[PDB]
Amino acid sequence: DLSAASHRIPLSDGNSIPIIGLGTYSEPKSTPKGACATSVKVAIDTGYRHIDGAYIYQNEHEVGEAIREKIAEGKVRREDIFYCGKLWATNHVPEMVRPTLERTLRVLQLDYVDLYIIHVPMAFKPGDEIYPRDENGKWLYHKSNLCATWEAMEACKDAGLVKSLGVSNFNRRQLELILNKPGLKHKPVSNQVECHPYFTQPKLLKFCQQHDIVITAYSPLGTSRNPIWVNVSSPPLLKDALLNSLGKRYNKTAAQIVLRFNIQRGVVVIPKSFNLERIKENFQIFDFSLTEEEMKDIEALNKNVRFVELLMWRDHPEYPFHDEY
Ligand SMILES: NC(=O)c1ccc[n+]([C@@H]2O[C@H](COP(=O)([O-])OP(=O)(O)OC[C@H]3O[C@@H](n4cnc5c(N)ncnc54)[C@H](OP(=O)(O)O)[C@@H]3O)[C@@H](O)[C@H]2O)c1
Ligand SMILES: C[C@]12CC[C@H](O)C[C@@H]1CC[C@@H]1[C@@H]2CC[C@]2(C)[C@@H](O)CC[C@@H]12
Ligand SMILES: [Cl-]
Repeated sequence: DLSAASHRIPLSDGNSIPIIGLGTYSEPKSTPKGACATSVKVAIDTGYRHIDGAYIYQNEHEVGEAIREKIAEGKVRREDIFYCGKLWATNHVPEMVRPTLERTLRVLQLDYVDLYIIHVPMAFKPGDEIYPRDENGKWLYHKSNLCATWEAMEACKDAGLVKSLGVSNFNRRQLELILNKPGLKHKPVSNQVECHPYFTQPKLLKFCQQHDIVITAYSPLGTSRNPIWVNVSSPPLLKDALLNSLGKRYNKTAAQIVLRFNIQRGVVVIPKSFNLERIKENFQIFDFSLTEEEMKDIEALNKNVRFVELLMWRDHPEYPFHDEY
């Protein structure tokens, strides 16, 4: 049911999401200006119709540049492209939600985004700093009020500024807070969380499926393994014996096997590459399918261990990763 030309899956609000997208986080210091724009253009040329971004990635203007250029030349219509943006922790104050989205729209120079999600359930102190800490290094936590933040998100959809609403890094409890909200108008259609063969999110996926919430797998290739923020204790995902062995069987790379695995089970994948060859490689996942025994074997690689633990925030009242799921 999935092809290179047609691979959108339904969202609960009547919209749909391309099952693969291009991730666009890249370390600002070691990334050349323009690398993002070029990559988004190459991805669109390749067949990608979903781009995942965020204002705090510092390159949203490049994403917009690329999308607008492809629209202007007639490669795609605006309706053909799915862009997901994110509301950061320092912008959870309800009154800040719409102005924050409007900033992203102005940066993209677009009229709406397709998906706008709460980036993390944790709120930080509002201000000109993305990661607010005092001189002692104490993370300055703001008293999160997720339902009130969600209400402001809902107003953005009502205004037509965003087609679909979702969340990211939310656990079952936090999803329930929203789903059980008094006078809920728009349920979350998507939860973006780390997902791949070493962390297949069995319980969270089951829960989301029961509530018609689609999981988007961030870091679907196991991350860039930057130790400065990534847990590099586990061996590199793409070096796995089974994944590489299966790769040989299908003449595909471990990366391609890993992406096929998640999309085959209805999980959206947003691998990031700013490399011409790898952008194309990651998209070539519609010309084969894994056997049910292969899916089981891959799903059995499940470590129930995370590459992205964000331990520095483990004591925040809204830290998502203390609960089971
Ligand atoms: N919501 C959240 O909290 C959250 C958290 C993390 C990420 N995200 C989103 O998810 C996107 C992807 O996650 P991610 O960037 O952290 O990690 P990832 O997509 O799992 O892996 C990215 C790394 O893999 C490399 N790579 C890409 N394709 C490859 C291939 N075929 N073979 C070998 N290496 C390959 C990339 O380098 P090259 O670019 O040089 O190819 C990069 O170093 C992010 O960009 C961001 O959009 C969201
Ligand atoms: C922005 C990222 C990555 C993309 C993802 O969408 C969200 C995370 C949150 C934690 C960031 C990390 C990037 C690297 C940071 C800034 C480290 O220097 C300290 C905390 C990390
Ligand atoms: Cl933001």
